[PDB]
Amino acid sequence: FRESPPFIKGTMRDYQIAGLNWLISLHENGISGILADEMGLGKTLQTISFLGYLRHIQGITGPHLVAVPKSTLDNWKREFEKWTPDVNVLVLQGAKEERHQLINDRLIDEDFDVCITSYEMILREKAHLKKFAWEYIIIDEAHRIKNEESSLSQVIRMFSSRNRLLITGTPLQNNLHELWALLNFLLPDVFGDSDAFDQWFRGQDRDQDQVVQQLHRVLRPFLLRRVKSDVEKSLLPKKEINVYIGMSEMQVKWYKKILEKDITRLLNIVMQLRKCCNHPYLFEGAEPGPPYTTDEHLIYNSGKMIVLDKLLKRLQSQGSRVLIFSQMSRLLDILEDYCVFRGYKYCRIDGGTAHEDRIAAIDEYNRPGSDKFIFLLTTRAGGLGINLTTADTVILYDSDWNPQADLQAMDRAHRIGQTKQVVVYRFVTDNAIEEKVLERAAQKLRLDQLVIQQ
Amino acid sequence: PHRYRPGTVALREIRRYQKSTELLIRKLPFQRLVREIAQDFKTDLRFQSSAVMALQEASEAYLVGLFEDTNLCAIHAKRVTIMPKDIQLARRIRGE
Amino acid sequence: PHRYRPGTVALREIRRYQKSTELLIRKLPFQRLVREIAQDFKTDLRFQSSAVMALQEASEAYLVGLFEDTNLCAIHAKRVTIMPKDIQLARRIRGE
Amino acid sequence: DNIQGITKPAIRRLARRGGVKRISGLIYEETRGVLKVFLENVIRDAVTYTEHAKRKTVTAMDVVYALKRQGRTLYGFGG
Amino acid sequence: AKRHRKVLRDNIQGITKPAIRRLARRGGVKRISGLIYEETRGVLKVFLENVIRDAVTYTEHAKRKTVTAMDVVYALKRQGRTLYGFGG
Amino acid sequence: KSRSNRAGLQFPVGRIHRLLRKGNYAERVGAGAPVYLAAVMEYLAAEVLELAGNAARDNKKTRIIPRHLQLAIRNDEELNKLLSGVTIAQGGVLPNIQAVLLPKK
Amino acid sequence: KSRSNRAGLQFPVGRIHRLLRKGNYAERVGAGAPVYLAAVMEYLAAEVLELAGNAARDNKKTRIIPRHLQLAIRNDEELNKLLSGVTIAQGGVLPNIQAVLLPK
Amino acid sequence: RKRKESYAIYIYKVLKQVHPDTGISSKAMSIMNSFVNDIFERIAAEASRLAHYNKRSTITSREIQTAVRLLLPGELAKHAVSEGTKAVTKYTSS
Amino acid sequence: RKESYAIYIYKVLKQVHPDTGISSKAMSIMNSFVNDIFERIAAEASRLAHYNKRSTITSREIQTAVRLLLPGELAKHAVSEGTKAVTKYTSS
DNA sequence: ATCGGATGTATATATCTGACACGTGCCTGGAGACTAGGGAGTAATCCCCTTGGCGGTTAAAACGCGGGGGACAGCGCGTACGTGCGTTTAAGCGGTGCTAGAGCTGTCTACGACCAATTGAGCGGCCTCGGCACCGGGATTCTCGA
DNA sequence: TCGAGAATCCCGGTGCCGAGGCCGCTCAATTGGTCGTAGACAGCTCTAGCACCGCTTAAACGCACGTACGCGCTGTCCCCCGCGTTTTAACCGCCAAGGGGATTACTCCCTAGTCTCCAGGCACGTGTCAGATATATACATCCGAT
Repeated sequence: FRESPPFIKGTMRDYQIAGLNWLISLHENGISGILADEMGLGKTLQTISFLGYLRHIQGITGPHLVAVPKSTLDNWKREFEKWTPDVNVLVLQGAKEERHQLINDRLIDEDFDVCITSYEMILREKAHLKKFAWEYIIIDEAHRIKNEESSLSQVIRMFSSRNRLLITGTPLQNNLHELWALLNFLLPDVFGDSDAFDQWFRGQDRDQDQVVQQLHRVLRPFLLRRVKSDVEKSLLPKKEINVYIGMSEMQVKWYKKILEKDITRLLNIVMQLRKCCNHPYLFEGAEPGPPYTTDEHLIYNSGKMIVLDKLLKRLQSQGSRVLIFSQMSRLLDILEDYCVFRGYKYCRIDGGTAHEDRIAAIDEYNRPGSDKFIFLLTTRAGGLGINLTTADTVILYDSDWNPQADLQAMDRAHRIGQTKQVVVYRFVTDNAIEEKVLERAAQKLRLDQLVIQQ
Repeated sequence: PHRYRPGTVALREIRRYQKSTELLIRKLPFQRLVREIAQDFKTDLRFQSSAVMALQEASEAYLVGLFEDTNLCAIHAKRVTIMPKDIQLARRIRGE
Repeated sequence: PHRYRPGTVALREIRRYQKSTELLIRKLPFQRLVREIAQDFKTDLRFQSSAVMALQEASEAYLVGLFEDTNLCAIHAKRVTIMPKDIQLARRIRGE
Repeated sequence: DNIQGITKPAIRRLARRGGVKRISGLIYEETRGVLKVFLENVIRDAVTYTEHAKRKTVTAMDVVYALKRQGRTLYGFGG
Repeated sequence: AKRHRKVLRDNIQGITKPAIRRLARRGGVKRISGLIYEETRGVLKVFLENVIRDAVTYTEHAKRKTVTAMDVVYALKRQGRTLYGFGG
Repeated sequence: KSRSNRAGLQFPVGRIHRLLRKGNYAERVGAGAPVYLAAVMEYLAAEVLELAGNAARDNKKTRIIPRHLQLAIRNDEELNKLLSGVTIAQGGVLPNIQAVLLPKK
Repeated sequence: KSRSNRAGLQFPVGRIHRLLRKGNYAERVGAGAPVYLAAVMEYLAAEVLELAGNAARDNKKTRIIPRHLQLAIRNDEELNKLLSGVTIAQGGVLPNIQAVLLPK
Repeated sequence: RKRKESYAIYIYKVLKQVHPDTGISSKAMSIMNSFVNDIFERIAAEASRLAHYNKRSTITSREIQTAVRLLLPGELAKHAVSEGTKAVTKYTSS
Repeated sequence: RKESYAIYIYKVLKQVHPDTGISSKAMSIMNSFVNDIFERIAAEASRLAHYNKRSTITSREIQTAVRLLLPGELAKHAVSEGTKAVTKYTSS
């Protein structure tokens, strides 16, 4: 079946024609195999050919639930409307006084096929979605369910179905528990083999190539992971360098005197080994003045900022646009008073940036000859999926605490249509907590690169 | 343009807040009022989350025990309004 | 025909009865008030004569402790006269 | 009977120590009604101690022991 | 100007104007004045200065750093305001 | 034959006579003394639960929840003086509108 | 070599160590627990007398009579809270007249 | 582990003797847990302050019968004496 | 016959005052005051040592029970008057 | 503002009386030297909270508002408490009998403390299935108006 | 004085998770038997309490008065309620760390038991002087007056 059926017009692409006949194999024997891919390869179009393909061929045409994030909820009602207009869609939104029209007169009358929903709408329709024998329930961006003490693990196992499908973009943490915890949801005949092949996974295998690379023939009908450089064969740059630097006397003495104070000031790594290590005077106890007038020797103090104290005379003239990811928006109020005070045209985003305020800045940040080059991101909201493709240089600050995040935060560089050279820096000092953290990021990444290798 | 007289909804809160025993004052800001005041007495304290409720179940039974004895001095002055002339009389006889 | 105004000798008892600590209420009739009330509880009782004083030193420190807290509800009503509208408020907040 | 014991002036010279200025007339039936009550939560706990110690003589330590209980501790007699 | 957490609010204002109405509505009062909402926010802070001080003193005594509800009830017992409903 | 069902009680006696000696309340505890205590323990817990059995049938419910005890103690007069300075967790309060805050007619 | 005088105090420790064993406070009392209690009781007992002693001459007498102890607990911001339930035999009260009963 | 020894059954046996078709919620179990203690640790610490007056040591069934007429105000002292002594003369004579 | 404190308080007076005599009934108050403070510290000391399931009154179970009872800037004084005596009763 | 009382404090011999003191046994503290039971002090294993970031929902909180019912000074007014003076009237003290009972003395049992066997009453788990919490929906009624 | 009209009550449904039953368990109550002793009842002493009776004068009572405050009624401003309107701040869920609170289980040491002195504290003997009555000294103080 290596064409598309005539309710899906428009010539679904060749890397997804091979994503359907290979997906027929998952329909047959019941395995709800995970389908992961790189961002932008149209995982939507591999799912509308799973809720309309059943109609003429398999003959079901029943209730189907799809759980997607709310930031992509605007996309899905359009994509069924693009390709297959015959279908029923039913999106969910509103307060009490405007939602229940879509629960009194649309759902319980069975007047729906595709019930596109939000994650918060599952927990407040946990009665009104139980009333259906669901057929194929697909959750996209499938990494919320890594925690089994959730209230989505212990909710979406309640109402049942024949088979399913999951879509993520990521195989998870190399402490291995988050692989099985989704597999305890893929098939309920896997938890009887998860901790029963438990000697067959835990040992750090010297024979990867003779156990782990031959473990896949059992597990290859469970997963997929693909790469954009085999669909364009032109996306050249992938570059990542970093330095090894050191602080100064206001947070070197206090690097090694607050341990006298401790061995508040509790949770020493967050409280006293990220604040007093990355960017300085986050307690207002390392102040020169109650006038606090912004000046040098208040950006000379940091080990990190003293690179930026010399970077943004180099970085301005090379021609880039600098995307700075960071943690901890309290710290961005220091970085925003590095470019207001020193005349660098800036923009910003955080978790408090409401959604129309977000895109109203991004569009002017994507004017072709614009002014404001520096855009303050944050790694936790810098993984949604948002159009930032007009920059070419990214400087993370800290350690990627969960190591896919800043490897997902590089997807604000190599999204579709980026023929520029991409340079991505990183800051890690010496003797700090963060090399062990970046050792912990070294170990959590040389074993799922393995999965891409194997 | 319907509207009750002033002196009406003030009764339909009394006969509703004297039946339901929900926690009145807000449970998350009352948590971080207790954690602040203890830091004048000893830094670096942790509370049991079923112990910060024990202040919320007891401080309300002190203020309601104050406002059920404040109003008896307000009505004694033959007005129907409490004032800090009444609170500073109510705490005088018991607990100054 | 000399006479002070009303509002004068009532002050020259206050500044004299707040200095001398003599026993105010009469010591022989207060003796036979205590001996009567105990006879509802047990007949044929004898008191130590330095124990009937222990009621007289303690009941006065309850009434003076009542009238120094009665007047704060009298002045609160913006008059300068106590009434049983005030005693029945004073005993309400502490000890009904 | 014997409630003529504490008189009208013997309440007046109490109320001067309490710092009031003009006594009404309705008080003289209320004050005897609140002095007869306080001798029925001390004497009732003085008879109970004296009956317990198997004595028919109410002593100066029982009344201080009774007044210790309800938060009116009396010094100057013993403890 | 933007670096600071400075120009924001306190935590003693954490109990607000309606949460002192709905306390007083339980108390059976009809019309609150407008002056009260600073007087009551004071006398609540004094009462928590005379319970937590008798709560940390027990918690330092066992050399724990965990103020349990047993410690809070045992503070409220001595000053005549015995709380039930938390074991003991 | 136990001791806690030898006098016909329903509280324990052997648990109480343990706690009158490890609670350091005296040096010598009489043998017939905690048996007299384990009736006054129960008569004060068969008085509250008697009046709590006139709140569930006064609010059309079956269980006893701590709003019932607050209505049980306060409408009484004799258990109110024993429990005068005594609170109850989530007990609320007795409903009482004072007799001058009414409307005009 | 007596026990109080080795502790540098005035109150007895040979008596307090008997009044902790025989009052059924606990089974075992510490070695130093009737020294540290014979000192906490020293300071408070000295505090009432000296603060009675400065006001032992407002009436220019030289015997403390029970009016003066009453003007030594009720004339203090902190010792009054320790004894705001108690009375004293023949203590009286302070001389005060409220601010509306006065002549004006 | 951690037996901790509440009164969770004995109260519930009293409920099956005065309203034998009701039930008690497990939150109100913890209140009546801490209402029999507040009678226990108020009578037992009353007889301790009463045997110490007369200078004896033996808490008998008369240093409790005196220590009940002090706490229980009115019409509970006139029953719990005659209810308690019912469960003493029925004790020793069997 | 009895026993009381009518010889020790007369010494503590004759430190802080050389000449002010003290009468009979005013010794009876100060007699029945340091029997109140003794039976308010220890009764709080005992119940504190029983909350923790121990058996021993010590100077760590008094010092905590003096910080509760003493209102404010008296426990700041009286701790400095107690621990001055332990460092002599032990160090001699 | 000034002159007639009515309140209060400086004072001297001049006494009673209680606080400060001296001389005696006896009763408890303390020196002593063992002896054990409490608890210090580590040492594994597990479970709840804290730091500072992201996502969304959604009833409350916050801000306007005109409006209306209470607070609050005036002013009349009228009994009702204070003040003071001849008249009774019970407290107070002062002896003086007269004996009940508080506190003790002195035997000697009746009764708790404690022991090791004893062996069920009461203890945390486990599964379950009525009570009550909730959401529509329509009857009942409570306070605004004519 | 009775119709519009919302709030509140009262029915019916659903469905969910706490409360009760039931099992296995283990260890604190329960007997029987020693052995010491505090309190129980008898027995004597003296002490403090009750009831008298007679005398002397502070102190209470009932008498006038007469002004001064408490309550009633007023207009008169103005301060908080009741309801529609913006945005915010609780409230869930989640994330990724690691650590401070609780049985085992071991083996020092500081508190109590016993026997034997002895010096410190304690009532009771004389035996003194610091308050307090007093009574005459001058001496500082709010209303009938202008």
